Amino acid sequence: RGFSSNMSHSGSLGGFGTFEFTILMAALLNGGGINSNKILLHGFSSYQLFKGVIKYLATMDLCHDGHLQFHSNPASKYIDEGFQTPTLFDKSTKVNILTKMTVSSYQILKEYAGETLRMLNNVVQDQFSNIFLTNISRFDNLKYDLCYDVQLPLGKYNNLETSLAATFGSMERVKFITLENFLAHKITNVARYALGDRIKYIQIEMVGQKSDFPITKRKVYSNTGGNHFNFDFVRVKLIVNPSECDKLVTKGPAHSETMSTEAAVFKNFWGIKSSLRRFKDGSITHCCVWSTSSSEPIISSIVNFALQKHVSKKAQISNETIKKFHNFLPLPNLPSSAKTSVLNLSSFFNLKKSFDDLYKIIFQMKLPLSVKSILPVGSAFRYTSLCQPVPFAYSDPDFFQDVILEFETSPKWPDEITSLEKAKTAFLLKIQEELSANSSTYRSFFSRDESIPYNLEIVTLNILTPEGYGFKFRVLTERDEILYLRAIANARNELKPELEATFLKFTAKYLASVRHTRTLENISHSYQFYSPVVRLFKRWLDTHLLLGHITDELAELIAIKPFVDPAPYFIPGSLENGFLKVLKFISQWNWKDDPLILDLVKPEERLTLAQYKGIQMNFTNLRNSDPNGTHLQFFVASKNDPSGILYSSGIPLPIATRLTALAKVAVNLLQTHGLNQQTINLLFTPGLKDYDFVVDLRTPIGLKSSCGILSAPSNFPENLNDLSEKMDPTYQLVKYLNLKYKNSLILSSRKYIGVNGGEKGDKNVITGLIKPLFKGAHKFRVNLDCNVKPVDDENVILNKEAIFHEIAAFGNDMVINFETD
Amino acid sequence: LRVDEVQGKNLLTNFHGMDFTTDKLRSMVRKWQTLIEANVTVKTSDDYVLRIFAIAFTRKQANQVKRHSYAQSSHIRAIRKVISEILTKEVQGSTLAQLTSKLIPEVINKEIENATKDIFPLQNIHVRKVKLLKQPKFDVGALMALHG
Amino acid sequence: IEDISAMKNGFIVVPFKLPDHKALPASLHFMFAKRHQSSNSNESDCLFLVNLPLLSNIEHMKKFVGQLCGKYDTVSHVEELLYNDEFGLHEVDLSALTSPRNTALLKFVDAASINNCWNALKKYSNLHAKHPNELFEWTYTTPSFTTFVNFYKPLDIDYLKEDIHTHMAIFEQREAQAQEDVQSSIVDEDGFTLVV
Repeated sequence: RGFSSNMSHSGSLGGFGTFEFTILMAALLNGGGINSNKILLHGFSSYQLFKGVIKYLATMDLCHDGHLQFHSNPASKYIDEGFQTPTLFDKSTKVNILTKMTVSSYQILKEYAGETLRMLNNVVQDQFSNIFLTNISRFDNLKYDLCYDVQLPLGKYNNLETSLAATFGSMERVKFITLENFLAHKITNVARYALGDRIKYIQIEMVGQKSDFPITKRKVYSNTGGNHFNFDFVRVKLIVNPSECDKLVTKGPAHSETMSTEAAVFKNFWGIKSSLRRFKDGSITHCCVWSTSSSEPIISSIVNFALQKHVSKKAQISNETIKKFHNFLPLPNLPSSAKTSVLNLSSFFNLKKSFDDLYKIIFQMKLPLSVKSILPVGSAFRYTSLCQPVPFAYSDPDFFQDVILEFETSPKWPDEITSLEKAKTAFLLKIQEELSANSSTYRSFFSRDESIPYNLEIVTLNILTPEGYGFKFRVLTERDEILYLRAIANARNELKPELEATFLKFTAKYLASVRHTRTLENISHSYQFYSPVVRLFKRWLDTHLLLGHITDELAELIAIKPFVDPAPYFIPGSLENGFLKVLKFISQWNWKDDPLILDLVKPEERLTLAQYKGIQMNFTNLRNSDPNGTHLQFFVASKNDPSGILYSSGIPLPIATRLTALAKVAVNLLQTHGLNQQTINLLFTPGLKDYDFVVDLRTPIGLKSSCGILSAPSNFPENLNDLSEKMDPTYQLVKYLNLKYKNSLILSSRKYIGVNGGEKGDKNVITGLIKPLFKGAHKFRVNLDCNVKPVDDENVILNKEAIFHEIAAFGNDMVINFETD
Repeated sequence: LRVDEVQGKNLLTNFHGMDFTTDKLRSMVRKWQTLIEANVTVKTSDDYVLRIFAIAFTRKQANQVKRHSYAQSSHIRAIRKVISEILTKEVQGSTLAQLTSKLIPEVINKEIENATKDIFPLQNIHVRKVKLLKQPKFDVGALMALHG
Repeated sequence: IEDISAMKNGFIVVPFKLPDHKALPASLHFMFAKRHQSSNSNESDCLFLVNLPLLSNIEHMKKFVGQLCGKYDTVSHVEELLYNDEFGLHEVDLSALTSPRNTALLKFVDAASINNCWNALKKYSNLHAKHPNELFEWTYTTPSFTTFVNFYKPLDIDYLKEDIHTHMAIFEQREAQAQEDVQSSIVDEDGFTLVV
């Protein structure tokens, strides 16, 4: 955890190391309780003693509300009085042991002590690798949420009265011995009163300081950082509170007749940002009114103003990396889109009120059956749509939201799938009759759904709203599962896994979507940063042409691991932290030998030992028949999906190894080259390499603004046949390209054209890999499924050129440039 | 209803219970028929523990001759059991507002109706009560998701 | 390479010149043929065709066989294109369950068309060796912007209602005159597979 007995008052993370551990545990062997009783016995094992120390520092405070008494020359005695410092007090030597600790060092020690107490109290999952075998202190970008790079050219000693806004005089040299002590203390106090409860923890790291110096010198000498003291510059590390960071009001003292102390300190601290405001409950309060940004949070502005007021005018605070992370978020085509906070979901609420206005009209309609349930399972209902829901921006493929329609338990459902789905469609015709009869502001048409293969009659009901949203209705009955299982029982041995695939996509479509939307939208108020994480991660899949093959909900469940499994880190409190946790984990998880088992609950219903071991034995039974992961690569299983194959099947292997490979490229990139603008530009840079062919596409009409992405949508057209005029044809292009060349090719494309298709949102690229099965000559078969050419009268090899003419003529006007290997 | 939050000539409330008037059920209870009840303790998705009741009454069919049309004292076991397994299915899903959105048009009663009709047909069946005792926590986060 | 006229199992090698394109800097697509052998009534005088071109419709097949009749001066008329499941959509039959890939069967009008056109494919199979520029060029129909956005176009509602009423109005009456006891017979035949 990067902790040691080094002086943490010199701007470092330490003060508590091996020596204070030995003094503390040797003290706990001689008491430690409130009534001086024994916490740890000499006859305990090392796990029981270690659990006693971590349990003690997790439970018992020793900085503000307590301190510990002990005797070196009789038992240890906890006292419930703290002296606003980490205090470990001896009686025989009268030594405050934790003098080298700061207050935030002990609060961080108590938080990691509680995290490690929860890791030891975890009775299901492994935490040994978390506690003892994972260096969390390698990257401050992963160990902390917000690091601010602070430059302070203080100069020499005589320049300090012109470079320090505070006084470094007599009493400062008495108490705070060196300049890094009083400097780190000053930035800690001004930053703590500046942010306060917007964050969780905070450290001040003096970068580049030294304690080793040659024997020819009296002290440590330096000239770096525009000054001649022992550091280079000041970094501000931050662990952020998700609920209180991006608030528009920094509340101060209340307003009464006579000014108190804290109000004079409040206007003395903020000044022009200190003002009075009437709040909604009738109170009058000094506060600070701020503005959110779509490119940054408020915290950069608060630490910016506070360091540029109460430390030095010469301060240079920069964090442009997190500004680039907010600038790669899709900018919605909305009024006041620039001042929109990172944690605001108001367009989702507009789709929610639109859906409620739909539901109160349709749910009280009179039909031949009373309505059982109407279930929203769209992605926007679980806050996972890559573009935010923009009114009338139907060019984005996240526009139509999937809604299940379930009617009441009735024997009106035939025992054949065509008459069943056509009966559903005729019910949607009667609902369309009532809807067009009396809901003339709503619009509606019908569409096909071939995403369930061979079920050629699923017709979705498409309703366009005056709130600018579009939905689709699809009917689920009780007669479905019996008929599909009957088709499972009916098939011969040759046709079984394809009906496992149609049935598996059926369960992924109608069935698990309800509890999926329930669970994700239910716990969505527990991890508020998760939605820009999954939307940015889907954009990372879209830039590297990986969003098409790997499904969205699988990226949701892969992406949900840093929040539901916080160990050994904390809860991610920034897009940068959790996003590089997802990429970091995909870089260091091996899907062949390691399973991914999730726990989809709220923070402190969970799995027991028997269900967890049931999942792991399903992993063993998986890897018995699939040892190298040829058929099945990703295993993501939990309570709602114990199979692990429901949202992770049908995947070619170079897609998975290309995902893990580009993950290792990203993580090793941030290991080697550090973090700046250019490496983040490389993270969304499509390499377009190691392919058999690359096709360059451009539709002749740009569609970025029609996707609701600011670089405006107005209404739906009169003839809805014109909706196809603004709908992506390249998805049907690459769609049937995947459909014809399933056995012979692996094809990847950018599914979202308005996001990554250039400045106009009109560019695309098809990257194509030939499988290693079809690289050489093979015996000619009547069931070969490959475009070939004869090398003799019996063998054939793949003719690439004829496929190339078929792709170019299949993309007659949009294939502009064709590149090969 | 039950108060949770207050903001300055506004305060927000939450669903605590649902009850029938005394005039409504005492309208129903006629002579020469059988009164069938059921109770179930069942948890929601978010851990609201709530115990609902149930009321069930026997009707006469068309072209009955006899004046009572009672049950068999084993069909009542066959009636209480079908209601008991149905009520545990519909609870623990999509927190109580959608369950409140099912209680208002009483969709629950048709599900009771169709399944248990194969045993013995029925009449008026309603829900008659729901009350809660195990609210987990304060939890402002999910509260403001219903607001406009 | 050029001197190949037929495979081991008798498939006539049929070459195809491929047209040029903007993004491309003369290639030959290869479709193979055989006389189909089945006593089926709808499969008589058909050609078992392996590795067909992209978007193979009855129009461009009548175009190709029309070029065959124009070249060798014979008479051969094409009736119907059979089993052309290019994307795998009509592979798995599910409706009989719930109650040869990249091949086709080219149906002609009679036996003289498959005989004389079979001999015309016998002579056309040697033009890979003899005259490579005198081969028949295959011209693909090209799906435009409008053709790919046909898949997003709205369904025609009234013909759907016609297909509902005319679909149920025949099959529910055949079912209605083959009613209840036969239904018990078949479902409890899934009975004798349900115990045994």
